[PDB]
Amino acid sequence: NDDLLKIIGSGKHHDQVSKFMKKMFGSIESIIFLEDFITGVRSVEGEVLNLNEKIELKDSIQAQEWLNILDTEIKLSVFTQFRDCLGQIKDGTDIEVVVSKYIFQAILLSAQVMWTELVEKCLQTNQFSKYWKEVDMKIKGLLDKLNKSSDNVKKKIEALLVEYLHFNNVIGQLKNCSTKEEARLLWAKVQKFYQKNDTLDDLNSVFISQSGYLLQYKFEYIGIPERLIYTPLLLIGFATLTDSLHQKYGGCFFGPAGTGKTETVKAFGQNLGRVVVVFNCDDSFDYQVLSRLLVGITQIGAWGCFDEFNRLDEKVLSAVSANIQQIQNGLQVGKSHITLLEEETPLSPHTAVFITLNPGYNGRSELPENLKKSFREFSMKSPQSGTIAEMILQIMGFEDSKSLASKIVHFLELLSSKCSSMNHYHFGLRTLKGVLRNCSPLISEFGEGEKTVVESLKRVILPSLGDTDELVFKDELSKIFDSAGTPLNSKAIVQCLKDAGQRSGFSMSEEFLKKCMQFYYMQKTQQALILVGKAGCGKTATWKTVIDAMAIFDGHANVVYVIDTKVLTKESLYGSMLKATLEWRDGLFTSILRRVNDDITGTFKNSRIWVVFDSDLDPEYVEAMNSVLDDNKILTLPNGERLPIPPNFRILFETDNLDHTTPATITRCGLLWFSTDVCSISSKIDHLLNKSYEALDNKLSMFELDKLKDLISDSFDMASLTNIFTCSNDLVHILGVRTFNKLETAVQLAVHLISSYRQWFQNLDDKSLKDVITLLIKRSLLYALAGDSTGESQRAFIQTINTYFGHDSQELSDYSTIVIANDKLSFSSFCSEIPSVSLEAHEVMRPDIVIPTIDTIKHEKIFYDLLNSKRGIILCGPPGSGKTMIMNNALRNSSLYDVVGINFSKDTTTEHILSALHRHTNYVTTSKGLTLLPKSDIKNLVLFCDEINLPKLDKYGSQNVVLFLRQLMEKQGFWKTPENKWVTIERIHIVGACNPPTDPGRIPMSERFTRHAAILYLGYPSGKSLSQIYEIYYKAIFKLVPEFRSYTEPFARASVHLYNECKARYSTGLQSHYLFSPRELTRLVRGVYTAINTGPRQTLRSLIRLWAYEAWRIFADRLVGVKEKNSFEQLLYETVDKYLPNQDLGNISSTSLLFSGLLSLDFKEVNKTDLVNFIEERFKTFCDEELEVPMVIHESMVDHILRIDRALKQVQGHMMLIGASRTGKTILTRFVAWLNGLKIVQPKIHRHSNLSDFDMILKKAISDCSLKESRTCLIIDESNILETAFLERMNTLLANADIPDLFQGEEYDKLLNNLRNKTRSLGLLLDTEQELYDWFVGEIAKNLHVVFTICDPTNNKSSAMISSPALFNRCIINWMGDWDTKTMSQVANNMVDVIPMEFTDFTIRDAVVNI
Amino acid sequence: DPIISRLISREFNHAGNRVTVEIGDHEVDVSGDFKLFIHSCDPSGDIPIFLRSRVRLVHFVTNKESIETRIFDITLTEEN
Amino acid sequence: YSIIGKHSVKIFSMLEKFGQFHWFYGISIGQFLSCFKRVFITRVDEILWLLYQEVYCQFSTALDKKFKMIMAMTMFCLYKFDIESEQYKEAVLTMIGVLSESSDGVPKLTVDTNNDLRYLWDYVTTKSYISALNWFKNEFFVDEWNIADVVANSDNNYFTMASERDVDGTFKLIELAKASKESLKIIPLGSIENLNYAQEEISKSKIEGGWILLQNIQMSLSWVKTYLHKHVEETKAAEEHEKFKMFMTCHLTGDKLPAPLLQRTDRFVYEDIPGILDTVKDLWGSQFFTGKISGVWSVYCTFLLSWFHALITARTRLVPHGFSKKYYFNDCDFQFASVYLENVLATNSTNNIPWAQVRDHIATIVYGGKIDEEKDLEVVAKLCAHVFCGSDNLQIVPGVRIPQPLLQQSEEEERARLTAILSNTIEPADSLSSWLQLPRESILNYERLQAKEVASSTEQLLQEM
Ligand SMILES: Nc1ncnc2c1ncn2[C@@H]1O[C@H](COP(=O)(O)OP(=O)(O)OP(=O)(O)O)[C@@H](O)[C@H]1O
Ligand SMILES: Nc1ncnc2c1ncn2[C@@H]1O[C@H](COP(=O)(O)OP(=O)(O)O)[C@@H](O)[C@H]1O
Ligand SMILES: Nc1ncnc2c1ncn2[C@@H]1O[C@H](COP(=O)(O)OP(=O)(O)O)[C@@H](O)[C@H]1O
Ligand SMILES: [Mg+2]
Repeated sequence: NDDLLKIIGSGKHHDQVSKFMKKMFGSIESIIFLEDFITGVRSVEGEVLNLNEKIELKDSIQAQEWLNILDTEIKLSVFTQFRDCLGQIKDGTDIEVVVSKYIFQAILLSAQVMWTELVEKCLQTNQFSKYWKEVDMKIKGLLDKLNKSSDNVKKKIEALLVEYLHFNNVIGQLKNCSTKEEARLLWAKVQKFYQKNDTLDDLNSVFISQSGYLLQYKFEYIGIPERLIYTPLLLIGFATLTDSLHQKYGGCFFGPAGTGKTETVKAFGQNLGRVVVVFNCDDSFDYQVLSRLLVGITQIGAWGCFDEFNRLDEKVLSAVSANIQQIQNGLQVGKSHITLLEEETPLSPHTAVFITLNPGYNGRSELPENLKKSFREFSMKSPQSGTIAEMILQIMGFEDSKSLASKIVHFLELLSSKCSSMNHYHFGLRTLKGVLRNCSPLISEFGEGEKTVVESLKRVILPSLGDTDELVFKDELSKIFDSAGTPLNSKAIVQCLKDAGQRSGFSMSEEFLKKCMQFYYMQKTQQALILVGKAGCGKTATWKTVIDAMAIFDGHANVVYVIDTKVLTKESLYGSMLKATLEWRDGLFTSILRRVNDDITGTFKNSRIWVVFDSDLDPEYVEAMNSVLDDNKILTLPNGERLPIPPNFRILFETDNLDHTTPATITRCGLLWFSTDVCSISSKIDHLLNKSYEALDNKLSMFELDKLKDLISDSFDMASLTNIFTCSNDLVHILGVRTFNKLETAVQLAVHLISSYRQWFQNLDDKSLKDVITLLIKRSLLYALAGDSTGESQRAFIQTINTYFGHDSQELSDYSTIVIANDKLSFSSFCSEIPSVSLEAHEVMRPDIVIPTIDTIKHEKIFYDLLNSKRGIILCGPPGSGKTMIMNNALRNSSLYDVVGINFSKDTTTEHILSALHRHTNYVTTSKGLTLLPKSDIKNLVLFCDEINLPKLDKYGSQNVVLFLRQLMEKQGFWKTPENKWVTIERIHIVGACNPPTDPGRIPMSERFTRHAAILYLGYPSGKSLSQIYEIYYKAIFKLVPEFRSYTEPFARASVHLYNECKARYSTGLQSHYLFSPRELTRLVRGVYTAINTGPRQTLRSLIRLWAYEAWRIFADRLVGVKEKNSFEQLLYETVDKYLPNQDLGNISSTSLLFSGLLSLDFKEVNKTDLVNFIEERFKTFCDEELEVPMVIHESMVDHILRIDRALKQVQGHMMLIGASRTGKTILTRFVAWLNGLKIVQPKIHRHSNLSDFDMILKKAISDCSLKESRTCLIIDESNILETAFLERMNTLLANADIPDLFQGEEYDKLLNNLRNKTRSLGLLLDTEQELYDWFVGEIAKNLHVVFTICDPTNNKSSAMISSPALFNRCIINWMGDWDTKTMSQVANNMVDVIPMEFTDFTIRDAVVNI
Repeated sequence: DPIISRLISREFNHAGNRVTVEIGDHEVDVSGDFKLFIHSCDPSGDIPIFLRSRVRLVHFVTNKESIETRIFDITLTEEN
Repeated sequence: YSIIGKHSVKIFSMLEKFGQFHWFYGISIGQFLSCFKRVFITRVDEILWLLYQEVYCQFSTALDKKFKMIMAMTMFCLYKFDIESEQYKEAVLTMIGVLSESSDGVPKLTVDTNNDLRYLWDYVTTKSYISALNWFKNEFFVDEWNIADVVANSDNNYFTMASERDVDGTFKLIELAKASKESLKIIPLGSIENLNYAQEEISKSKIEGGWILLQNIQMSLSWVKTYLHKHVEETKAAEEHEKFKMFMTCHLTGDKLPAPLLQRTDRFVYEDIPGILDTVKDLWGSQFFTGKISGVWSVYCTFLLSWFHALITARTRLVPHGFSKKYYFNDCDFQFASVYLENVLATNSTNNIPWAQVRDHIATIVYGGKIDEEKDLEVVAKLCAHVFCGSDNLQIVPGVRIPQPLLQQSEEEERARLTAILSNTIEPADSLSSWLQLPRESILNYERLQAKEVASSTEQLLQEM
């Protein structure tokens, strides 16, 4: 309708219609005028057709009328140009003459008719040889004419070459036949184009024979479309299509995509002078448009092909399928008018319908039942390769195309049979199409010979082979064809490569030069390159080295864009369009093209542009740019453009695996398989040392540097390290990284430790100097090979180091230290010296408190040494092992570094990282790195990313958040996600903590990221250091009860024994939440203090019960069932008897010891009867005031109320309740909250709740807690966590004390403003932006209380709650999972308290309850 | 949806004459003439644990076990 | 009755599970009860066995030959496991385990103890499979119902027979009507005219009382869910209407019918497979109804095709050993081949030698069109090699020799002569190996596999209850 209306409206003008013709014709693009007259038309291909009669145009003419004349004349014009040409060649005129003056369609048809007639007669005579050479000459004639041609007519010659090759091929096959019968079989199968010189109706004069059947050429213009190369298989498709059509049946071929079933339908139409309309089905395609199109086809008598029919929706597909039957049933019968879409429309018998059927998930799709008896199904197969090889060789400039095609196929076939079975190996025809395509530029250098074939083989086949198969290639290449001894461009490139590496730092190894050479030779031909290998192969070195070497050799500048593919979304990278305003915004990959295409203001024309994708590559991303990888060399927008890419513009891909990618994607690109690392262990260190020396040159004098480099050279030789690196493998490596990728970690540490003691190197003894060096080198070499080891392994590796280093050289000790005087020169090595800490009662629990041990100082030192190197640190180990504390305290002490904690969860986004950072970081446009992201204050920043092996990965399996950090560690900046440019981060450091990846929940991380990190395995300590540590903790808290100062050590020893036993008795083998750590101890130690600091003077009997209650709440509340719960009761008994032997104890079961501050002004042990009665007076009240709910108060409930009470009382109160269903876990929480004076917030979520809604519910409860000082209790149920994100928000609220995402940007400024109002109100000004938010956070931490109610932890959704580390660690876990038999009887009693019943046999009430 | 939830668990906020219940946000008056029933078709579809526990679960399904009961009636009409 | 009762659930549970596997294999509880009621019009022991017999006789008809046999083996284990000894149970399970490839061992031999069971082991040990599979049916001692018998017993006006694409019971139904109650009305569901005429002839025939058939409903299905779904549900007055019977034809392999509609209507699986020679005779048979339009020499080619088609279709059944997968060749494929044959005689000389491109076109376009596996494509070809090239005497099958048109050149003589060669031949015992060139060894391998399928599925079904 729309386009139709424009044509009728634009009639006055006429000229405006040309745009719409391209659609309603398919062949033509625009119409040519003299304005009064139509001189001709042009095809979409570029070809100009002139009409016989130029159609005159006037005011009193309809669009209808004039266009209808055009259609008639356009077909007549084709007959004219056909007979004109055919007659010419009959009168022996050379085809080179004809080309220049006749449209391709016409000359094509003429050739076919004359060819066919000349071969028809050749079958009688058998004069094949003489016609053959004659045609072979026309072939060469057309080939040399192509090289001297205008690009437009260059298409016409090439299109005709498709045909003339087919001509000679058929004659050749005919020459070869054993007999005349053999020749007449072959001929029947071919498409024979005949003419009637007997009858009139000339548009009906040309007809075609195949397989005994005829098909009248309809005259319609086709333009000059790229013609399908003739294969036997092609002819067979043509043969079935004619056999179907002859009986008035539809053609249908099913087969794999990329078999060109529609191409065939297209081609077979063209061969008979028809433009077949292709319906690409299901591509947002309306039924109403197709119902239109169908009527159009049945009237115009056109050919319709349904391109991948299968992909249509059941509703559509029924409707379409039914319609098609009408048409095919109408034709089969020949009914003049047929009814479809409930309308009587007439049917041309020229009409035909074709259905291509791509396979579904099951296998090959099917026709609906109705269509089965109306169509004829055929199986498209890829062509046997030999045949396509020969033709492709023939077009380019043959030499002997027959033998090259034999030889190429045999070789590729032989490779497959002889090489190893490797995943990325393809010796499929795609590969020979590629070897052949690569050949064209190659011919330009050498010849149309086998030798150019040979070079193409080794250009494509070799770079993708791995060393074993690399000789299989050489052996069978020389076996099949031996071409040339030496290569051109052998010296000149090589010196341009070596000079680039000498400057880069690199060593020219056999392999680095090889893989450098393989690359150089590929960029030439291939525009897209793939580099695959082990992480740290040298791939970024090889390409960065070759690229650099070409600016020396050609003189052409390079402009490199390294993009981590998978850090950004497809929208962020390719082009994202926004729902409502449909605003087209650039993205990342398209915006950097616009510099080259749209605005080459500087030199981009003489420059080389290279766009590298470092990250793991997947289908979804390559599919969005498949068009650039195609012969097209153009980028297709999701909406609104194709952007052309120049020959300058190369795409690289560096990656570690290919498992995800398609063989189709590979064979468009050039693959460079890195079989091994480019260069020697030594050679790596060599480069690395020098690179490290350079850092120092900007903070160290030449005299200092010259002397320090002299030291390094004579302290360590390669012969030593060789065995040390060998022995490194004979060791158990947690978070394993290969030996080679450990080297940067070694040398960087070694250089830093030596440059540390540089002043002491001026005066010190030359024997003694060597020993200082050797010790630091022995140390740095240890942590870089064995730092991620057990340390039980480290100790054993220390001796391994000592062994292989020179015998005289200073040996390494477990706690080895170097000692020097502060103000006066001294030397000597003495070890293991520890400060003594005194802290008071209140100091006992503090977010920043660490008791120095033999190991705390040992760890803090090494961790800090790595930062000075500025290497990323990965701390691996179990929970409570002190990764967080060791890291935090080493840095909260120093003025240099400033810490920011980011806590990672199962699904963390890369913007979460950025939002958290936005409070502590400041964008400034300094000319040094364009945009920079340094820290908001002048001194260094450290991002501590906790649980780095927790975030999940793409459906393919790639964690972007990890790759983002990898980007930061390797690249040093990153691409801005919305604004789309490069920001280089200044002085920001990455440190991460993680659990072993053998632990459940844990995700394995990419060696491409972990290669940049020094890895430190921290375990648990001693069971004897722990006892020492918490003694000092009891010492501190017993400053409140000095009368029991004697009792601090047996208390600390008891606490640790209970720990050791619980951890051993109740492990993750029994229950997943059975996870104990020194965190519990510190909870117990503090839990004891709190009862003391707010309790009556404590007797020895009090204190042990006070300790016992805390031990119960910290270790046993989480325990399930009764067998384990009773086990702990006896354990607690067993422990007191071994460490605190007294006769004053009572019943130590949790039921009998009840501690509360609800009755008492102090936290004191209260009476069972006193408590029950206090609850009963308060529950009435809570029943009346709040929600009206009847319950029975029973022994368990009182015990449970106190559990929640202690939880909701602590500053940071997190408790998760596991209560099955009906236990009342939700009611008791509401009650204890109401007793403590907490506002009960319970997210009113529902089926139709968004994340934003829950965001709201959180945000409010947060804002009321700081800006209104609310003291709210937030009850979150398993039902409340609707999506995964909801729970992720809950984590951020626990592991950190704020949700950074909620308050960002403007909402940050509004909060920032409101915050200053309340801060002033309370009576303090806070100076910096950081100082105000730190109060806001600290206020949340003490006013917000999150209580979780999950019913079945067996459920996979409720599993995720417990799983989440943030929730599990910062919560008090409690178990209400079942009702005890005693509590069942107790409840039942109070319910049968009303007595309808009368005395019975036997108690009566007691008996009923027992049943 | 979660919101009905207070209507399922018998929770209410008392007045002299009026009895109110919280749904989503709005507090609405409960009649006393009001009755509630929940209907489902497929035992394949799982109802949330909160509901399942406060709700009186009743199966109106003609089972395989239905055949056992119905065959004895048919046997005994033809036997005694 | 609990003892009776417990058996009937495991029975119904088994029949129920067939419906999970395949859509056409439904059973309702009322079907089971109506069946159990029939059983009436140590007494508890007899009534039990009367059930298992009656269940077999009624519900067997609506399953295909594979499921008939799985139901037999399973039902036999459901009965004899409860009734007979535990000595029995492991002996028969050990034998079902040899028939499946689960295990192979020799059962309990007790002279005179068990003879029926000793007789089964003889079948399994003789590697004779189909006989061992049937033993479970026979052991029920029931006279197994013909579609006819089903129809006579049934008093419903509706029927749906599904069938494999290999056959159509359209012609069974013709002889079923003609032998009693006449009134045969075939209604093709093709295009809008057919559906439109169809729904007219439906409403009129029920009042009239004539039989009606709705050929190949699956294809016209969108209409079924709209018109037939309402129409058959509404027509409880069809019970009130004159003795009339409507039939519907399905294909098991193919689009799924609505369960509610299917359950309303009685179900049969036409499993009835014709001989090679009989299909030759059925093919050649119709070709005389045309009159005379083609010359004498063509009649020969048409006879050749009749053999060829009857040989490929027979080979279709035997997979894997035969064709790689199940391929279906139609009357449409015969038509396109005959079309090309008339044409090659119309375009060529009466010299016999046009034969080379007759092979290619028949083996690569006409029949090889569907075929996708190269392995199978060579089979079609090697058969065209045999059927199509040949001088004077062909010997299509070992008995029969096909002689080329005689100098007399009579087309009426030749029809009579080529019909005579059919009437003289008797299709041998071992036809599937002797006539389809493939060896006997392969046939047995096929026999073994279908044994394996029934024995596996029964093991699985027993453990499941
Ligand atoms: N010729 C050479 N001599 C010495 N060292 C070399 C040589 N070539 C490469 N290297 C070392 O190998 C490293 C090359 O790193 P590169 O980024 O190329 O590897 P990669 O496989 O791309 O790693 P990733 O995949 O993680 O980015 C350099 O750090 C360098 O120390
Ligand atoms: N040597 C120590 N000095 C002080 N506290 C310690 C020590 N060892 C363990 N802890 C306690 O254990 C907890 C350490 O847990 P953390 O390091 O956060 O676990 P992880 O790092 O495994 O996540 C702290 O709360 C602290 O009280
Ligand atoms: N001590 C008790 N006395 C009486 N009823 C109880 C008791 N504990 C739980 N219930 C019943 O079980 C249900 C659970 O209430 P709730 O407090 O929400 O626990 P949950 O969160 O486990 O459902 C309530 O409807 C209540 O009737
Ligand atoms: Mg890199």
